[PDB]
Amino acid sequence: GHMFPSDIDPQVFYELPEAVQKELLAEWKRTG
Repeated sequence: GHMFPSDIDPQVFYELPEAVQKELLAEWKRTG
């Protein structure tokens, strides 16, 4: 992983559905 947690590499995060990406932005914004 890079520019993202530790596992998720940028490409793998963007291979997630756009609505999952959004929810993870809210998860990160509700944990930091």
